[PDB]
Amino acid sequence: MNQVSGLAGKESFILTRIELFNWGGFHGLHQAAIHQDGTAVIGPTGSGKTTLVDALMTLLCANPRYNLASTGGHESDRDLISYVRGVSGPGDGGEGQSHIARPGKTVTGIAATLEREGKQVRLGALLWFDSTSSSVTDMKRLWLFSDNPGQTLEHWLNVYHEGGTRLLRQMEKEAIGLWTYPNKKQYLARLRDFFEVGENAFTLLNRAAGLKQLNSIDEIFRELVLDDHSAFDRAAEVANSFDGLTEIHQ
Amino acid sequence: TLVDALMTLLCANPRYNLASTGGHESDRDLISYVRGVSGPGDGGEGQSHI
Amino acid sequence: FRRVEDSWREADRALRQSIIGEQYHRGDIVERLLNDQDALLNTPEGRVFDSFQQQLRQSSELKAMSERLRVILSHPSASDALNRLQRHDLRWLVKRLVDESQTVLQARARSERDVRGFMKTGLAAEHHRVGHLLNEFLNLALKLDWQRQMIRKQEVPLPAVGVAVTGIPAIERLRFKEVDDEAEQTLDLSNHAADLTQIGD
Amino acid sequence: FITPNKEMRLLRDHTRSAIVVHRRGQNSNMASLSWEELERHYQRRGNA
Amino acid sequence: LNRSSDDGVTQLLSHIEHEVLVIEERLNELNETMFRVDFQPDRYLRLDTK
Amino acid sequence: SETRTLQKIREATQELLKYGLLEEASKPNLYRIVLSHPEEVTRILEPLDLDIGIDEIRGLLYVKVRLDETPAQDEWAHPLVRRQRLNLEQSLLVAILRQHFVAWEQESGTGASQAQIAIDDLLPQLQIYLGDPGSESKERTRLLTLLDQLKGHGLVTSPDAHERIVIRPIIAHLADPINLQALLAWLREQIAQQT
Amino acid sequence: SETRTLQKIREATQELLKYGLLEEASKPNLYRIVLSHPEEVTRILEPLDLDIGIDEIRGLLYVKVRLDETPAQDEWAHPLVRRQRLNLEQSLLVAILRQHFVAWEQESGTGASQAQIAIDDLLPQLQIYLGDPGSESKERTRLLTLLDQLKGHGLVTSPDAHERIVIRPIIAHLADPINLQALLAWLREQIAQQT
Amino acid sequence: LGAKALLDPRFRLEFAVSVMDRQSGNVIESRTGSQGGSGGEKEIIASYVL
Ligand SMILES: Nc1ncnc2c1ncn2[C@@H]1O[C@H](COP(=O)(O)OP(=O)(O)O)[C@@H](O)[C@H]1O
Repeated sequence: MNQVSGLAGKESFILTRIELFNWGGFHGLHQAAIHQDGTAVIGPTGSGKTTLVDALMTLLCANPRYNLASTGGHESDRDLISYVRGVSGPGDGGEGQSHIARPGKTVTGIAATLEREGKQVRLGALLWFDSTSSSVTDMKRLWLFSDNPGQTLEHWLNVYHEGGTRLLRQMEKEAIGLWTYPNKKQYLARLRDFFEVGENAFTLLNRAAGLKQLNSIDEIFRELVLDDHSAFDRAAEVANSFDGLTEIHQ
Repeated sequence: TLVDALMTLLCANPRYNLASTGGHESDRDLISYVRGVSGPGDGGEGQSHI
Repeated sequence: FRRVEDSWREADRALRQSIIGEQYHRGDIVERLLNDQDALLNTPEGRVFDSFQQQLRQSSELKAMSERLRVILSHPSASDALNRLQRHDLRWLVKRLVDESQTVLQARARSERDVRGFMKTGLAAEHHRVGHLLNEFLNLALKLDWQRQMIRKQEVPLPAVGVAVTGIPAIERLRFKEVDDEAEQTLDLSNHAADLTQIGD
Repeated sequence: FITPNKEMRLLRDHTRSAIVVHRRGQNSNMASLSWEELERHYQRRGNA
Repeated sequence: LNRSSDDGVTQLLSHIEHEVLVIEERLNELNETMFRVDFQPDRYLRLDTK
Repeated sequence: SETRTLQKIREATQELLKYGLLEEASKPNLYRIVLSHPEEVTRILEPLDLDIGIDEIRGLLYVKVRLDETPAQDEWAHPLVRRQRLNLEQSLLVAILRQHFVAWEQESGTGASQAQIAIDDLLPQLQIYLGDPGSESKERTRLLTLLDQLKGHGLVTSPDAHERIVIRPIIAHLADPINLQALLAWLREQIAQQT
Repeated sequence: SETRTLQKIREATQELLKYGLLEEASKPNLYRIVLSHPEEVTRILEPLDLDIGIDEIRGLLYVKVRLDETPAQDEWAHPLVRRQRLNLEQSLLVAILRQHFVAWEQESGTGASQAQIAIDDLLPQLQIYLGDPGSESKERTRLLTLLDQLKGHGLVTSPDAHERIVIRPIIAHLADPINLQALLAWLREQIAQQT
Repeated sequence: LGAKALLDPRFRLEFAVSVMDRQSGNVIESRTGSQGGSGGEKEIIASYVL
């Protein structure tokens, strides 16, 4: 049976271990491992599976469609804010349809651990609030990208307590094999350049989950696989110049 | 197919094969059941699909 | 094609410059554009471009060129001749030229839209006087050497209207910090794990 | 593969480990187990 | 007027179509990939376009 | 007893002072309060050597330096005004904006406020005068630097998502044809300086 | 139609508004003119909901808000007045200056001799809590930047030829220094603990 | 949807469901504050009402 995955290990990078802290309906630290031959995630509906799926998604895509699997067709009932604040919402279990476990000043982090043949490479983020204000700007941000075994959320939290973002940036400057970025755009470029793929693939992956909602092959090559090259704006534009020139004529 | 057959009797215009698209649209017609069509055959003149 | 774009941008610039001039009839404006259109059927660049444009209407060669290029790139030794990106780009020559030509048409467009800007709003009423004064000012401004910052910063006699008055320096406006608390949201790295004795049948 | 409880039988045939996710009020926990450990713990549940 | 507007209306309806001759080139790669895997014990898929 | 002015009057005058102009289309209540006691506004600005400008055709109210027994000399030396003085490039862009404003006015009338142009529309209009910096981003920086200040004077809105701006009606008076002729004479003096 | 406001009253009121606070020892003529026309000045300022506070003992005049008494905005806010909230170090230096000004007004009179202190005297007080920044040049730069910022706040003067500043009387006119007292108690407690 | 509301009777009004106490006849809750997971809990009330 091992031969079906004999390609693995050798060729591609792999996803093995997911560190979580104060994400979704989880508190403190939590860990999972993924065996080099695949794995299933199990538990009663309402436990965490969609939460974990989404929790990995942030690192790879710029537009997380949270909770797509049960909702493909309409907008997600959830967002980055709700998860980070630990809002149970309708899943309150009777707690005023809201329940909020981290409303005040709080810190949240995530870190996935890709690798190949022992070469660790870690994609991690940190999101935190200073007050009950829940503006988009209130959430201060910082990504991570490292291939040094000495870096982990389990470590980065200690420094974040030891000092502000200046201290983290100082660690980045002093240490080696570590980079940080306040903008996700440059970080996503830092991904694409490493993995030698455009900006398309790492999106389609985020619509793999929506397979439940297929009508026919006729869609898979009209909404997911093919990119967009439409020209409604251009086609509209030419009609103008024609009218202006007719105006000169008249 | 069995449920489709029964449904032809109770309904004014039953929507055959509905549960294949969640509630969106019907694919088959009535006649192909009588003709016993075994799906869409090959385009090389076919005739093996009926 | 970029060179042709340069010519059309320059023509647009000159046409606007001249429009700011007060001396042209409507005929002058509407005729200079046709003179430009016939101006760019002379240079090698214009010859090239107008020759190409027809070669979409009568698509004789724009299959032959791609086809033969496909033939050449099918030869093995070509791999050594060109790096991979060169070959990929060359294989789609026709498309990239078609999509590049889109830039020039717009680069001519601007001038194709300017003249309509003069036919309609014939100067009249107080607008005539205001526009003529503005045109005089603009024309006179040309004489200056505008490169010097200090000159561009030189203060003008325009009247101070719509004056913004605010920001009174009152003592009451001053307040000090109003908190001194401090505490840490300690790190709870307790290694949690699931408890398999808790879920049912 | 994610999947609800149903047809664990199939996934036991094409995997080497599984992750359980527990729900309890508003605290949710999870563990990574090989199939053999899960089988032993089921046997103990049978002993429970 | 004719020359300019006509060049425009042609530089569009070349561009629109010309894309199709790129979509019909990507599908070769998938038909290339799907030739390496047996869908059924001695069958393989392939994609075509009307 | 006390000379306390009516609270609504104080509100309207304080707002007008805070922003230096007041449009009925935006804040009709304060505008009508001002035009209900315009002599009060005058007699309050008069202590400050300031005066109220009024243009009801565009539904606009703005404050302007008054003439003291000395006509404020160079009125820009008035103690209260917080801003600097206008300069050449600002006047150039003001003239171009007023040109577009008068065109739009002939097109749709004077009282409305829907006029607009885009960043790329402005960029050639000034690039003709200012030379080419060498990159599009640099000329955009130039234009935005000018626009920030001109907004600081209330002439224009902030750059929108479409990279356009809305002309404020007050420009009708900064670009007064009498003031334009005076500025033309001043420009002739600048020519004499160049001479 | 009717008379204008007297020139000197207008000029003095505008001067004070520009400066916020002024001294008889600085401009005695305007000081006397305003104090001879307080009704006129307040009538000029009450439409703005502003007014003036004075201290003849220390010879200082200054502005003051005159809104309607105690609205819900007890932490008041006024249109024409943008308020400020100083930082840790700014208010720290303010507390230092307050304590030494309190001492001076006892050992040198309530403004009879303008409150003074040397740079080399303020610097040790800051060093009590902040410690040595790294060099004497750094100490002087820190204290001088802070003193300049407070001078922009109208609280202190620049050091004299002997590096001695003069404390403006306005320091005695702060609203709620109880916060300063609590802050200074906290600072002394912290340094006592952190030594 | 605006035209729908203007013309469709169905879009002129909105619907909701209350949990009723069989004993007192009182309402305890009007919202499914116990739903979540992969959305598999909403099916209860919907299926019951259907
Ligand atoms: N905004 C929300 N609304 C409802 N439930 C939420 C929300 N955010 C988080 N949750 C909770 O997080 C979990 C999401 O369900 P999950 O267990 O991830 O789904 P499944 O395992 O069925 O794929 C549930 O416990 C759900 O109640």
